[PDB]
Amino acid sequence: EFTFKTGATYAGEAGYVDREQITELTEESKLTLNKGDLFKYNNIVYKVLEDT
Amino acid sequence: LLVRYALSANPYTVAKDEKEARIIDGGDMDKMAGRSDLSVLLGVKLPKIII
Repeated sequence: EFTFKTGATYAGEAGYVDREQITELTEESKLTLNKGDLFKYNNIVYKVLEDT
Repeated sequence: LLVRYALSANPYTVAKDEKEARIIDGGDMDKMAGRSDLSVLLGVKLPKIII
């Protein structure tokens, strides 16, 4: 995908192969996240600060 | 290609629930998130753009 379109980052802590292991934000996965563990959407990776 | 930077927060930006301290690490966003003073965010809510 175009670099100037997504706004995501791959060089760095996010990585590319790392994105394989990252949990996918789904309508079911929303009410399971906790502090720490990341989550990606549109290949844009976030990490959760506040629990639930 | 390899590039190295610091990307730290400005001083006077102590993390929440810690406040008084003197070794504040201005790089860990998880502690500094929201606890800044030199930058004020404001989102905007607008109708979508039909594609």
